[PDB]
Amino acid sequence: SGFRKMAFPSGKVEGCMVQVTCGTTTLNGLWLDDVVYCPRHVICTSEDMLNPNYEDLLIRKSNHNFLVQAGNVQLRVIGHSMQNCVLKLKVDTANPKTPKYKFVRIQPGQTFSVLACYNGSPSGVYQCAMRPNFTIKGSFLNGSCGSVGFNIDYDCVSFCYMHHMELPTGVHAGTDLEGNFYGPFVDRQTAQAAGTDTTITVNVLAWLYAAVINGDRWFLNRFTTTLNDFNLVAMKYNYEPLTQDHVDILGPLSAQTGIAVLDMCASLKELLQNGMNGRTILGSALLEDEFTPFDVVRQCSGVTF
Amino acid sequence: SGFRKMAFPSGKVEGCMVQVTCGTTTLNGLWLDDVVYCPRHVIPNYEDLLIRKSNHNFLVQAGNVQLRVIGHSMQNCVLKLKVDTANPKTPKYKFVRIQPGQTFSVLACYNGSPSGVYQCAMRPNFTIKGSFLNGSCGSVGFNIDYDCVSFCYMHHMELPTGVHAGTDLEGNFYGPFVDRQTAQAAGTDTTITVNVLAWLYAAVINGDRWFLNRFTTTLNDFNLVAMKYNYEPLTQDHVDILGPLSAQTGIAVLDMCASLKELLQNGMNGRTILGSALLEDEFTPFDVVRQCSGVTF
Ligand SMILES: CCNS(=O)(=O)N1Cc2ccc(Cl)cc2[C@H](C(=O)Nc2cncc3ccccc23)C1
Ligand SMILES: CCNS(=O)(=O)N1Cc2ccc(Cl)cc2[C@H](C(=O)Nc2cncc3ccccc23)C1
Ligand SMILES: [Cl-]
Repeated sequence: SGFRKMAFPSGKVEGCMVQVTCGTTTLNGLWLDDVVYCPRHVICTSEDMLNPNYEDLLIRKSNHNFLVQAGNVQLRVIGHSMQNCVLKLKVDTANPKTPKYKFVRIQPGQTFSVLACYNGSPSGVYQCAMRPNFTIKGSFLNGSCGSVGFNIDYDCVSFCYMHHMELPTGVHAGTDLEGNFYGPFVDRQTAQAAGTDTTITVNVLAWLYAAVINGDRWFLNRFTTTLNDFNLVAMKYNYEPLTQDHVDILGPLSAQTGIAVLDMCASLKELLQNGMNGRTILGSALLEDEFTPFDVVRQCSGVTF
Repeated sequence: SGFRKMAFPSGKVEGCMVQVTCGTTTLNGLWLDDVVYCPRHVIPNYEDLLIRKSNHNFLVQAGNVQLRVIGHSMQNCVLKLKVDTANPKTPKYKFVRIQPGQTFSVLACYNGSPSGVYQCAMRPNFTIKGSFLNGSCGSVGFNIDYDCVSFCYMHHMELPTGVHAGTDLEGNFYGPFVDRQTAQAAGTDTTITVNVLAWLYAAVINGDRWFLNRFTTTLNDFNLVAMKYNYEPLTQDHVDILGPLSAQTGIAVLDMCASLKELLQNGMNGRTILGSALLEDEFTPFDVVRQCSGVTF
């Protein structure tokens, strides 16, 4: 019993965190095998950030301009290349702590653990989701750039996010591990604002199934809905459209609890209309959208209370 | 910017988790040096049950390696299994007993394999609102100060309300609980007042200031109001501990208490604080200072 925002154990990622320094800038890098991956903005000054020409800034650098520190050991850089918005620093030592890993690009609504780091040293781990507007609501201070997001399903680490910047609203933007940004963002100090965000509907539904599994049904009703009518109501509360893929994905939770997806959709419609009336659902007074259907199946029991 | 329920990096603890099997029961153990610590319920008259066991009855698995048990002893509600191999991954550590209101990270494990990490607090009723399934017994709670892991909790059981009970690493339970199948229940819980105030300061640091007001209160008047809303009494020690956050934001502790009093009597009126519609009490003053400063390990 219980339901917590749970992150993956971070040990496999901690053994990959390094500090990368280029001139006056210091940030974090991910050391996998003989390569250190870090945001390419490490080669920039604050002035450069308005309109940086990364190819022009990088051509002026040599291997020995990049200082890489792994714990108390200085790693020697023997090569460098840029791939999209990430810099790849070839080092002379392979990381002996390199786990089994993959680079995966996630979609909005997907969750992942973040190991927040400063000076190549991990400070904390938290769970979060890629918002529909492609930003993440993280907890990051100056020096956190290069911190990574990941999932560890079956001993293999899937790296999905590298932190690059904070937007004016306090939310965060970054790239996959191939350097492609999530969202219409650029690693440039320009007028960039997060788009209007929406609630991840399939995740709220997963979390309502988690409350049913843990023994709570106060929010259910005798009604059902069509998918179209549900979406017409959902859009009015800034909820993402629910697709047939989402309905298919919620199939296992529907069979475990005995509650049809469109019947849970009817209950969600009623919660949006009425609020919670002093009640909570899994210790929350708001509808929670940072647990995927997969996270609910992973954390919750296979036996409904 | 941002404010998340953040746990300590769990790597130093992951390298200590093992699987302990005794007969039909399988649970988790903590392998430090040549000793494996686990709940004694893995084997009730515990001395009578233990005397009938030999070292070879305890099967200990560390990854894919079987550890050999060469001795066993009981300390309160914790079983200590002497093994023939010292853990090469043993970190610098201490066993510490925490107080209600203090927070810690939990590395939830099943079959000696870590599955998740979350942050939680020791409630005033000595229970923890954790997330544990069958097989999680022996999962541990900890904090990190510099490079030293301070182990403060070992999971033993789930109470009828779905909350959890356990011991420090010396086997002493937190709360009036016993390790056995009998009628047990969590007492009426209260809100950790000093933690709610710390979270209000974290909100002000993050730009959420709508709840601030021109008013102040006495400590006595605040405690009379707080006792009515099932909030723990605020002591002068709590006021002293909130000193740094008060100087950083310019809001006196009793000035923030007047904000808390108004939130308790009138509610949030459709508003949120750090994305929450409830007053959050699982961040200590030290957790707020650490998350809004970037302390590393
Ligand atoms: C308010 C952030 N603007 S800044 O400090 O002037 N700035 C400009 C900038 C522009 C573009 C790119 Cl790719 C990076 C960056 C860096 C940047 O976003 N870093 C930071 C990242 N995450 C959290 C932070 C939390 C406080 C401060 C910096 C943080 C540095
Ligand atoms: C609901 C508890 N009843 S039980 O399963 O028969 N039971 C009785 C018991 C009595 C005394 C002690 Cl010290 C331990 C325990 C164990 C116990 O609390 N384990 C469990 C721990 N955490 C989460 C669980 C989530 C579902 C089930 C068990 C869980 C086992
Ligand atoms: Cl995905």
